[PDB]
Amino acid sequence: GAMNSSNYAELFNNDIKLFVDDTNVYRVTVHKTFEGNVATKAINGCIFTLNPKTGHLFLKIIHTSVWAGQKRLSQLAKWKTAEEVSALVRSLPKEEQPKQIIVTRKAMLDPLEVHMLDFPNIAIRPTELRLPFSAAMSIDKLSDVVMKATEPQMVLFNIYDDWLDRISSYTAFSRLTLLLRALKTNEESAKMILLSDPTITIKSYHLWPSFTDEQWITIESQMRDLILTEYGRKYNV
Amino acid sequence: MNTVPFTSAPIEVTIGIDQYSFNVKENQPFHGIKDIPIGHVHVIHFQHADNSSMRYGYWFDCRMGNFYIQYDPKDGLYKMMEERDGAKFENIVHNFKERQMMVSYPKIDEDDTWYNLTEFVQMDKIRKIVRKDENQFSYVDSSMTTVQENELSDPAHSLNYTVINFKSREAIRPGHEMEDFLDKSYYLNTVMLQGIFKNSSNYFGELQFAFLNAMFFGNYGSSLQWHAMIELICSSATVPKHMLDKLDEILYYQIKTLPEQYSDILLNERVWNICLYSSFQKNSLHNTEKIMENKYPELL
Ligand SMILES: CNC[C@H](O)CN1CCCC1=O
Repeated sequence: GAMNSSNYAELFNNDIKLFVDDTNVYRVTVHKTFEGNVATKAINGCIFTLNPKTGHLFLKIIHTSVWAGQKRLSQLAKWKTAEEVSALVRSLPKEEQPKQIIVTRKAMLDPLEVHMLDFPNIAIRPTELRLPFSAAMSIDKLSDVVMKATEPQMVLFNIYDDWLDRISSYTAFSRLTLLLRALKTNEESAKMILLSDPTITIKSYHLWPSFTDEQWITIESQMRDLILTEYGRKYNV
Repeated sequence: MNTVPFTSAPIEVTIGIDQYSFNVKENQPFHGIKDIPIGHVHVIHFQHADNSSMRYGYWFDCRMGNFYIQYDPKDGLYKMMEERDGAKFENIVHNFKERQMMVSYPKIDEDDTWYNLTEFVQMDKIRKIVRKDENQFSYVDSSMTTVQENELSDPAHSLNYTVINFKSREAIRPGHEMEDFLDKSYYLNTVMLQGIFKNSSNYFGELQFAFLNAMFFGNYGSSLQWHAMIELICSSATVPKHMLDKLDEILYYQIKTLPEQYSDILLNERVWNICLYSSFQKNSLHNTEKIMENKYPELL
């Protein structure tokens, strides 16, 4: 059934599973037309498919040409997401295929179930967690590859960089969700925290800065402050 | 007109015959039902006075044999049986009529209700759904499960209806996933109508039989089947016009006949609101929508 605070440690056991987040698949800007009506212009999107144990991210870039001539794009986006996830699974060797796929939005359940009918033993699950994966496009390197794409493309990343050399996947996921929650609540502040000190750089093959253990504790504490603050700035407390 | 005699009525029971019913007291001198219209299937059904649990009954067609009812004190129920000695049967019936020990099938001349509820229901199809090939009549009761319910336990006592499942490979063509899930026309017209049912008459007959088993026996799996068969049509964008017109009539008479007090358990809010107000056919069931809005506006 649904994934929640109670069964949270299941994410870090040895059953292969993937989170799928579709919130950045169909992206638009809204603008005025010369006649003063409103129109949308699509921009490139991405499916965010993440193994929370290993950090492997399958970033399927959605080029705006896929929407050309199509109607009801928000509905189509869910089915396109399920089509691409199903194609990813079929592309993986049997021993790499997931045993569960957890969708971050319940509207993905039926599209993914229908696309995965060939895989009756892969469980499709919702979650009660309010995960911040929409903020993935606030990670500069991910946003850059999505916006530069001229055609459909899949790009592989490790969203944990090398953290698993020193910390557990439970702890790595907690750091990831804290960073992303911060970036979602106040992107400018979060990004200032991460890059303030110019002596700490991002390796070419990494997404985040090369913090020491002690610096991650400081960083993590600065993100928590940010989140509580904005939670006041928002609710006045 | 045909007759179903009763050997006797040893236990107090409410007897149904089609949409009619009457009470018989313990050891009351009751010897059956006469004037049963030829040309239709019929159902004779029972609810004991002591155990309202298990409604049960028998689908039959008097053109197929001479049938009678006899209580079995070991199995504790009224059983339908066939009399092969046609002379013994005519003699029995004539004696019971002369002694006026039979109730008359109480059909009003104007009244087409039973025809309208059984228009497409055939005894040959009912016997394939309910298997006991040695009898020409078919037993059904409140507890019997469907093949589909069993997949999700005795197969001899099952209802063999066609299994309808919108999230199944049978329903969804590879590469048409979104198309086939949001518009079920493929599944209705090619899978269910042409390769399984064979024509819309077999389809409607199974849909009518499922409703009648839900209404008369409270058979839950039959109710599931009835709603699935409605929803498959309403969720198809491409339906033959004659089928939509006939469905509106079928459902109108079903809703008309439903006991006002059982609508809470026999009508699925989600299916009906979807079918009448969201589906491709939301504007195609005028008679059904009108009676539903005037009889059960709460459900909607
Ligand atoms: C006994 N199962 C039969 C299914 O429910 C519908 N079918 C199959 C062929 C003709 C017909 O009416």
